Amino acid sequence: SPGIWQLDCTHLEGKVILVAVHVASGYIEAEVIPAETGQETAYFLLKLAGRWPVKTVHTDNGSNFTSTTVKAACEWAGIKQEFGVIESMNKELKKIIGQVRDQAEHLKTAVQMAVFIHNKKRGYSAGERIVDIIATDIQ
Amino acid sequence: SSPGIWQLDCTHLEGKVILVAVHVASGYIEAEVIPAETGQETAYFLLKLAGRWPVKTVHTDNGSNFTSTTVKAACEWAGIKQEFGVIESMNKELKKIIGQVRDQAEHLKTAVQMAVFIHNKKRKGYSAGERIVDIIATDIQ
Ligand SMILES: Cc1nc2cc(-c3ccccc3)nn2c(-c2cc(F)c3c(c2C)CCCO3)c1[C@H](OC(C)(C)C)C(=O)O
Ligand SMILES: Cc1nc2cc(-c3ccccc3)nn2c(-c2cc(F)c3c(c2C)CCCO3)c1[C@H](OC(C)(C)C)C(=O)O
Repeated sequence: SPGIWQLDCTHLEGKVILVAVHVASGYIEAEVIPAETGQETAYFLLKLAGRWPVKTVHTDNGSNFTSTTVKAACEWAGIKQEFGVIESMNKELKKIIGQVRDQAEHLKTAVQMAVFIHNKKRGYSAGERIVDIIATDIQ
Repeated sequence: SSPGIWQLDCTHLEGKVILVAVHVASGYIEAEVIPAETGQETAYFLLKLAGRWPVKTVHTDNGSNFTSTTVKAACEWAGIKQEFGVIESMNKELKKIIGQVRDQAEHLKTAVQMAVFIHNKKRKGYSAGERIVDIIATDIQ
């Protein structure tokens, strides 16, 4: 479905990366966060929901995802949460980060470079698929 | 007019800087509260924007944070064309929504993200969020 996203956290260089994947397209949004907290997760979801049509979010049962702050943000945004593709995206994003890591001072820059590379990679790219999927659902 | 052209600007609110990006053809907005009006903050914002949407051209004023070599270098890496000098009212509308929802959040960054959500979902046939994907899908063909 065009409104389904998978979310998870991944670790790199003793830092936390919050990753969102649009399941149907492979399009990703990622951010380096100071810690895996409900406040960081809620803020990320609120940004994501204002940018794309977010209908359902699939996560695991980690405390940052089951947090009442997150539940309340989803209730405000009209998002359905479901607990218990993102497994491989973690590896691919980590591969691209490793490839460009020495081109940036900060890990957050390397992460945003990796998101750009991933989403533009073409014969459609993930960035083209997501808008094609969503535009057809609007008819 | 084109699906890859964005207008960027800085606004101030409560002693903080808000960087606002408007997709000119749709009225779609992306905004973030930044700790300081610097080339580094502006470059980082553009890098995130360019990885999320097709960004071909960025129109800004001649502010030092936009004329910065860090921003010029980030645009060069991303293949973005920079151009300097109704979207003047976008800062006013965003500030209007921010003011309406301000007491519903502790942090200004939250109120800004609530305002972006409200603005992009607003129908009064199509919303800005629908128009951006429709304009970009049309040009993909
Ligand atoms: C700290 C820092 N200083 C500087 C300085 C100059 C720079 C480069 C050429 C001429 C003049 C200045 N660029 N530049 C960058 C910079 C900015 C980008 F947008 C970017 C890239 C990088 C390396 C790589 C390609 C993708 O885009 C940074 C990065 O940090 C932030 C993103 C700012 C938080 C960093 O992590 O190194
Ligand atoms: C600090 C803070 N604490 C809390 C606590 C609870 C909360 C709400 C209901 C039950 C249990 C806890 N929510 N909540 C929020 C919160 C989170 C949202 F995603 C959000 C909204 C807000 C108010 C409003 C509607 C839009 O979505 C925040 C906000 O801060 C961050 C975004 C986290 C950085 C804030 O600035 O107030």
